[PDB]
Amino acid sequence: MRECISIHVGQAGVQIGNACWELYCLEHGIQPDGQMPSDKTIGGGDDSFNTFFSETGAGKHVPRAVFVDLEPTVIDEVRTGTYRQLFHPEQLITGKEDAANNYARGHYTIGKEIIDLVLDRIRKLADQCTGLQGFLVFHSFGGGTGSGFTSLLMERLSVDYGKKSKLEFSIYPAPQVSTAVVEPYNSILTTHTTLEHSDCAFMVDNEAIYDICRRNLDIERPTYTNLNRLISQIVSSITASLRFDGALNVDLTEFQTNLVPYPRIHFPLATYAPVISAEKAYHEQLSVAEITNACFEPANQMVKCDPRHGKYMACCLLYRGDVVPKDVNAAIATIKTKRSIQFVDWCPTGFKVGINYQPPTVVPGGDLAKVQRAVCMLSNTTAIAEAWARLDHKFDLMYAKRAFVHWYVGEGMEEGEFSEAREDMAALEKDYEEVGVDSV
Amino acid sequence: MREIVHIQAGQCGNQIGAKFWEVISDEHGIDPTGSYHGDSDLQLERINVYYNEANKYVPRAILVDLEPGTMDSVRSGPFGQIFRPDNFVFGQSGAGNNWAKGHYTEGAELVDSVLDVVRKESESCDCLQGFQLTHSLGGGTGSGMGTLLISKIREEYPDRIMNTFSVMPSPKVSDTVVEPYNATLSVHQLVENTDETYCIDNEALYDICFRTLKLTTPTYGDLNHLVSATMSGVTTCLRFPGQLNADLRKLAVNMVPFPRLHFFMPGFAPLLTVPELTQQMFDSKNMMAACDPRHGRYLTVAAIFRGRMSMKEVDEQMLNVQNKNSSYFVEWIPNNVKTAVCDIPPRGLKMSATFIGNSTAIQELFKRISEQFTAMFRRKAFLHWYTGEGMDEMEFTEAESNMNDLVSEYQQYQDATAD
Amino acid sequence: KREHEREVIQKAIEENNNFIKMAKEKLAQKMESNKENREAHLAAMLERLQEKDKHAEEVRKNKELK
Ligand SMILES: Nc1nc2c(ncn2[C@@H]2O[C@H](COP(=O)(O)OP(=O)(O)OP(=O)(O)O)[C@@H](O)[C@H]2O)c(=O)[nH]1
Ligand SMILES: Nc1nc2c(ncn2[C@@H]2O[C@H](COP(=O)(O)OP(=O)(O)OP(=O)(O)O)[C@@H](O)[C@H]2O)c(=O)[nH]1
Ligand SMILES: [Ca+2]
Ligand SMILES: [Mg+2]
Ligand SMILES: [Mg+2]
Repeated sequence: MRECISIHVGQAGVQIGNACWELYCLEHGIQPDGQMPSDKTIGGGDDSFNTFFSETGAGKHVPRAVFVDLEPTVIDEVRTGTYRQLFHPEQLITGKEDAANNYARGHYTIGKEIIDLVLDRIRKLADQCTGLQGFLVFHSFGGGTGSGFTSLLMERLSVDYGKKSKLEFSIYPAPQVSTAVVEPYNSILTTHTTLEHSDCAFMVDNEAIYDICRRNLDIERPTYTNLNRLISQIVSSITASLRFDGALNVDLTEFQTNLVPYPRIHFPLATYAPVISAEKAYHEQLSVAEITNACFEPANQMVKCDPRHGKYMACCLLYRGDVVPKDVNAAIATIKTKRSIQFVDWCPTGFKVGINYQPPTVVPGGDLAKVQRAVCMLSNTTAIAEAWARLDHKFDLMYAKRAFVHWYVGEGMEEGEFSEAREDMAALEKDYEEVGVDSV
Repeated sequence: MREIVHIQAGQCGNQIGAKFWEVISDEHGIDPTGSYHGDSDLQLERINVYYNEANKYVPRAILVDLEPGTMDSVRSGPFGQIFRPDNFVFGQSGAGNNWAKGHYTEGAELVDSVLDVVRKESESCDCLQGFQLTHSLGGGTGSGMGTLLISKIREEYPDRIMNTFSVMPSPKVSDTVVEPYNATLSVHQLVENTDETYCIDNEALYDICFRTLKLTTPTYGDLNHLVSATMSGVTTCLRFPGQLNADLRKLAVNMVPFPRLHFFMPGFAPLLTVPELTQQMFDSKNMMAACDPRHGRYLTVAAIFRGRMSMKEVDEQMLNVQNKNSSYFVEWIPNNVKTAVCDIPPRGLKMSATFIGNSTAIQELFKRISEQFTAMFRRKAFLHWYTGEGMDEMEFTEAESNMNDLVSEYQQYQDATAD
Repeated sequence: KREHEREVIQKAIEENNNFIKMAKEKLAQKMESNKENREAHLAAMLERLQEKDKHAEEVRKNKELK
């Protein structure tokens, strides 16, 4: 049981999936041909890694995964790459014609011709499950496919699987690695359309990931590969709850309970540590206390926000490796003294902690140093709303002059969709503010 | 792959188109016979965009003219026989630098045979992105027949992208007095029926030949080498593995805030250091239009950097151009300058920079033509050549009106603020 | 109490079903209004081009009289 189907949508989604599944295979000892010499249960089993990896009686372990792009390339590389044998051909669906950075194309014009096929592939994967939990959906905010087709997929998945859990890993747009000028439009559009159909989304801000890669890993001009391996680390920390076991492991679903106070406040802020280079790591061991503190340093955050300008409604800490409860506890205290973690008046102010002893893996030849322990913190700060504000403001600058709007109306959309989406985001900003005010 | 269909119409059109096929055939390692003979695999990865495969390669090009001269010239010359012989479509009459003739009378005869070849190429495509047309706006075949083709093709492929390199006329380079008329007529068509027009102004090419390349007596070849350099530049991100603006459509989406204002200003350097490349590129003395960008405001900009250099330097210099002259970039389109890098440089150079601008200074160019048009029209001069083919002043009146409107719109947005 | 328990689980089933249903509706409305809108636009474009054609025939006829 407890299976998770991962869907990777558009370029960012597919390439991040490339990163994640390679990382996973390293973490579980699965070779590029699906063979897992450690597994003795052949063609199946109920092991923890089975939540992400079905098995063939020929002994191949296969990602419970679907890659979907409206355009042949990227995915094609997966088909012709080091891991071409991990996937089976029908898990990699491609189109002919991308969405030209236009959510109206992804959501309607071009996406409608591939959605039923994607849903059939997903169903093929679902029927292979004995007790499916839900979906991990990986996509960019800014892409034509990543925004429009993703929101279409989400609506249809809510129809075909009901209230099954849907979790997002969303690439939030940052000019440094941008590709379209209309990415604010696509972002607001897709957020408004998905808001109702997602239980938990992790926003990863490309600007934050760019900055960390540059300052902590010393990379002149980081690449999508640099970014994606850092990101895959964070994803692995978040999914390690479900892929491994242990007496100190806690299921993300438990954190979810504590991370989503109200259905709409479902955007948690993530912070990862340690991100260092081998050069540095050499002869420098980081202590639990070290990594933990880092988690509270705004620079190691996945989204650019000032948590201090907001209140907390949850703080979950997911550790990995040589971490023991005592050490953690101390750290937490020390921090609580040296730091100010203000909380809303209606939320308990404790920290939920989990430990998987399985130590972190690095991609060989990568830029990250292999480390003895690490932590990913997951918090619910009203502060994340800053990232909405930025987007909203940019959207407004353009929408007031109707700039580029024609490209969307010409694909079927109405100016009304724009205003409704925008109004929804306005609501979302008001909501966050509200939950952060104290009570009677 | 994602296939483009290329069309050459008229003298100027077939000249700049033939140069373009020489230049990018060299870049892609295709000898004059259609055989690949290059080192990198990056030359054949997206070669499907501009070439059909037959182990040989044949430009997906359609050559069109109302006179047999320039097209014979082409069949005869360098890379003359890389073109599918079927794809030469030509009349004998000529068009007499007459817009009415290319658009209404002589061109109408030839247009269906052109569209025939167009179908043959389009229906042999996996996914046709759109069409690219080269032509001048000052003669008759290119100007009038080309715009007629633009309409015909839209009728048959209303969901594809229309793209043109349109040469704007300049007294200092020709003499045909009617050129303003012809231009104003096709600008009219282009406003309505293309998604993106690179405005190659002969005036600027002249000036850059004269007062920069210091060529006292420039020939049409001197201009056309600037042109083929620009065309390679603005097609790089479409012909070579890459991301930013790789499709004609994404280009349209990232560059056309409003559907009419789709008239772009190209620039190229070297006519060095990332700084030198960048500053040369943004100077007017490197613009292929005639307008000074310091007179209006960049709505959108895309830069392409070709060669081996530091991307760190490229990003620093690009942000330096903006942050420094942040006055010439509108504040209601955030992050409107995008940059791409391709490792393969053009021939002869080791580093190069091409630049595409939706700038409101392009109003200057249209304004110039408008003036020249009104001079003659205020005395109905040379109108007989046109009226006689069946046209009515209303048409001229409409076309002049539409272009004045275009200018007025470029000014409005230039004078727009956010708050 | 047993009846209350039956009512609560009934409420849960009904509410999920209503969710799936309202989703299905909203999405069908959207897809259909998009298709109507896009078709309308292309129709008007092709019709503009048709009026362009009719005016070209007008021009040719006006000359074959001069
Ligand atoms: N972090 C990260 N961001 C990426 C990656 N790939 C693309 N992006 C970002 O994604 C945004 C663009 O979305 P894409 O994923 O490229 O677009 P798409 O889903 O293919 O949509 P279309 O091409 O229009 O069909 C830009 O802001 C890029 O910065 C990636 O591999 N890693
Ligand atoms: N830049 C550039 N301009 C050219 C070239 N050849 C012609 N022109 C310009 O083209 C304009 C006239 O267009 P033509 O190509 O001669 O017209 P056409 O399409 O052949 O029409 P017809 O003369 O009737 O056959 C003039 O304003 C010239 O300045 C060229 O090779 N390069
Ligand atoms: Ca097993
Ligand atoms: Mg893409
Ligand atoms: Mg001539």
